[PDB]
Amino acid sequence: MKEFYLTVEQIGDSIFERYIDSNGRERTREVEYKPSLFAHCPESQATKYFDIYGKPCTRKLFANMRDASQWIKRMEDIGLEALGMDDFKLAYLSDTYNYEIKYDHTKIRVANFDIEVTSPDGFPEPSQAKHPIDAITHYDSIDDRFYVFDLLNSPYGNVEEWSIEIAAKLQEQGGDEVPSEIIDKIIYMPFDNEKELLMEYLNFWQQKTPVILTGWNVESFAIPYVYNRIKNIFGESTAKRLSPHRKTRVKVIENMYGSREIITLFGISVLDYIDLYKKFSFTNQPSYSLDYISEFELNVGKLKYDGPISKLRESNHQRYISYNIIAVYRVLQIDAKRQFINLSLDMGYYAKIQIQSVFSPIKTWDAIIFNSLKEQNKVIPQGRSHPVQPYPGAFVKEPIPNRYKYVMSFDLTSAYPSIIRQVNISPETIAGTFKVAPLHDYINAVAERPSDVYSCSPNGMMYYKDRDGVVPTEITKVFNQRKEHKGYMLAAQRNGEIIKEALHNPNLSVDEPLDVDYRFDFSDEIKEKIKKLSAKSLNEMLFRAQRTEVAGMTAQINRKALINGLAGALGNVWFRYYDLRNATAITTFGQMALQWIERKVNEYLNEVCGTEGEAFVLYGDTDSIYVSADKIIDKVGESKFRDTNHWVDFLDKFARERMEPAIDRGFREMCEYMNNKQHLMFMDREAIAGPPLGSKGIGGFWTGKKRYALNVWDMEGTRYAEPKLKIMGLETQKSSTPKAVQKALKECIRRMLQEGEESLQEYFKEFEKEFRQLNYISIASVSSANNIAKYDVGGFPGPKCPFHIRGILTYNRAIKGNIDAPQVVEGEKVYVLPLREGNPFGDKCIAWPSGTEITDLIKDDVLHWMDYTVLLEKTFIKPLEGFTSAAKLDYEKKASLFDMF
DNA sequence: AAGTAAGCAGTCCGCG
DNA sequence: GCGGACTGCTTAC
Ligand SMILES: Nc1nc2c(ncn2[C@H]2C[C@H](O)[C@@H](COP(=O)(O)OP(=O)(O)OP(=O)(O)O)O2)c(=O)[nH]1
Ligand SMILES: [Ca+2]
Ligand SMILES: [Ca+2]
Ligand SMILES: [Ca+2]
Ligand SMILES: [Ca+2]
Ligand SMILES: [Ca+2]
Repeated sequence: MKEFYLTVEQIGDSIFERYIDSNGRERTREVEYKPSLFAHCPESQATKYFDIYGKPCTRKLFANMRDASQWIKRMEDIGLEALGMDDFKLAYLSDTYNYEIKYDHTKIRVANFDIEVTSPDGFPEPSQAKHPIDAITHYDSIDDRFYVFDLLNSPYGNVEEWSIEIAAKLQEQGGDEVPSEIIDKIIYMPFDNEKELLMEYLNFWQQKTPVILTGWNVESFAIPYVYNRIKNIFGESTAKRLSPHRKTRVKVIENMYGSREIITLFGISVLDYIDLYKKFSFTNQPSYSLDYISEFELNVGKLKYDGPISKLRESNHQRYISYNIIAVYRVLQIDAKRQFINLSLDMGYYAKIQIQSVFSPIKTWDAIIFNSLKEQNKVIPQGRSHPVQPYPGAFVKEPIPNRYKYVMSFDLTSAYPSIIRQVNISPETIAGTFKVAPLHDYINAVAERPSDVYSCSPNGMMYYKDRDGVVPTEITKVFNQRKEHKGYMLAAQRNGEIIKEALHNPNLSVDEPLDVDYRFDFSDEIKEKIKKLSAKSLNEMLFRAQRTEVAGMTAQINRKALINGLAGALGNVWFRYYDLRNATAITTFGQMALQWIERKVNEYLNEVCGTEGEAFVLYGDTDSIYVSADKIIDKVGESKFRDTNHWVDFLDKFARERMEPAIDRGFREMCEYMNNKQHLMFMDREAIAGPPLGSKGIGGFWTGKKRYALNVWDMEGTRYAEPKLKIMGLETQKSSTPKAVQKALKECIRRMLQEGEESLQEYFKEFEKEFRQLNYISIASVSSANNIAKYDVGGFPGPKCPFHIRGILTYNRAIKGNIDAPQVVEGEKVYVLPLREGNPFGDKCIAWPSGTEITDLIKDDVLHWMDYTVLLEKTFIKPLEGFTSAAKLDYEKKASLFDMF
């Protein structure tokens, strides 16, 4: 097999590499890598190396990496560009793997671990590590085993061994319900003392040294805790055995609020699953406890135990250990679904970076572009410092607030990356500038044509047309991968809808789910067998389809994020190819494109309706348009349609056969106007939206920019079994809005769009009457809590103190004295509730850590003093008033003449 | 980490 | 009470 790296490090003048050799074995080597860098040289000097602008360079081979780094410094002293890849490990990887890496994940040791630390005096700080580690569960992907290290004797209590027999039993048998499918995979090791446990853990670690190291909060908790505990007991040399090269750095993570310590383990790639989830999931959660996320992702119930965690080991060691094991398994289950480790490996190996570098789009693109240029013997420019400067972004149309009955939406496929490719925007393709007219003059095609030679953006920039830049070349490659996975995702989605339909008529039989590939549209034969399946088999198939869709979603949306990150990186001062001329060329072209096409669509539709000056485009944001289809439906007449699906078909056909070709003609003209390299503006239909045929539903409404709701029947070619709401920006979509309130607001919107005013009024009346019964957590607001200290003045709110910060201070006074009450963590999220006048907490609100029940000593008082009136007005009535006034609808029945009977 | 546009909650204080 | 200037937070792209 082809060799591939596992990890790479620079340690002084050596590269330390762990890799998989041609026989599939893991090896480690130390290489005295001699790096090269480059200087510009005279034209007369024959060379094969040129910079991205075609200027000749001479290669400088250094005796070692320190000599190279020192040369960079002196070149700065002289004031001359030191060219080439200054991150020597990236150059090493490029030299050593000069081919597209094919990796075999089965050979990569992925370790998932979690530790337990009993602490009677509050949160056990990892920098101090003053308490024994009393449990470690460490799952190894190569062994497929959960290794459990269990401390039986501690100053905080001596306990009996954990029983695998009890662990397996149902909770109704007094057991722990450790999943039957992992029971046989547990290797249990009890220990008489902590020193023995830790020495054995280190020997185990030496034998089975993680390449990828993950778990939940491992970077901020488990890793530094383990490192520091071993350090305290045994000394530094022993703690450094966590690194395969015995090298560690105590690194600081800091922005503007504070600072925390992480331990860099050289020769390991730490991918903390909480950080993976935050970067790759495209959710924003009210809480990031593993309990919370596991429930959301897997629909598993929280791990329930009596009493505080600080007393769980002594009261119920059995459950304490079982929950440690289950916690490790839950992360594996989340990854089986989301496939973020697979994603990281794919992207890391593609770019030829340390795998942990996938968290940095800048590093990722730097490596991609370097490898691409190196292929042509081209030499990358030196990174420079730039002052941060603001620059313009997208255009967003101001909508008229209203209901909108029939709506069709369109938007550009991968807008910013397509603009880069179309215009040929790249550091080395800049050809010059032209005299810019106001943007509206381009939008209306009255400005002079910018260039008869070069490809232009309306910001004044011109680009070469003879050859693609490296940015367009490399962005195209990742775009094509994105396109492939999105195809699989959408096929799985369509397949899901087929199954949902068949579930209306399940057969009474005993049968099996079909063995199919959900990434491909079901054939006619498959569809026929589906119509004969039992509900049990159909539900299992639906589960499998939806898992396939999620896998496709992960693969596609993160590749989209990477390519959109390249467009953004051009406006990031840390990027090697930072250039506000290019960043603004993209965004300004985007503004033109949207407004140009708005004009064209209006012109087209006014022509097919025989009107003049009518605005068919009601809204647009960045690269999208929303077209009112009322007049199209009305031209045939509502009564001519058999059912909802009939007019949906008709609008789909109209969009595809009339609108899209007209859109395409408009964009081809724009391409010629800007003299662009290649027409790549592909604005395809997104949504077909409207009320159910014959109903009083309003179909949709806008309240303002980035705030709307549509009742959708078809989304990018997926025809839903049941209509689905597309809601953007409204409170139903915000993590800050109480859970029960999102739900209730969503139902109000459903009723408005699908059923109408009377239905809305009926629901509102019920919600208002019943809502006081809702669980306090379900009606609490949520906020991030930054800068708690700044606004704290002797335990009381300082000037300008934000409402949620006020609530935290209230909480802090109420739990003062307690070492054991949960502390609010700076930068984490809190639940927030308003408090009625004259409450014993002495302020108008209280906040506590999100994802948790408020501590028992104050819980009863919070419940008693919760201000339900304020909560309802602020989170429910105020937003609902906004939705209904925009939609010209009343949520409460107004008096009428009929009342007099 | 370090793409911009833009919405709403809340504080502070003016607005005769 | 609403509105602007402002901070804070959170979305839509
Ligand atoms: N830097 C950055 N830019 C973004 C992000 N989301 C959207 N944009 C910019 C770049 C996009 O091309 C543009 C249009 O946004 P869309 O959400 O419609 O995405 P795009 O058109 O790229 O992909 P699509 O094919 O519509 O799924 O807005 C983001 O998360 N980061
Ligand atoms: Ca735990
Ligand atoms: Ca788009
Ligand atoms: Ca599309
Ligand atoms: Ca059937
Ligand atoms: Ca869009």
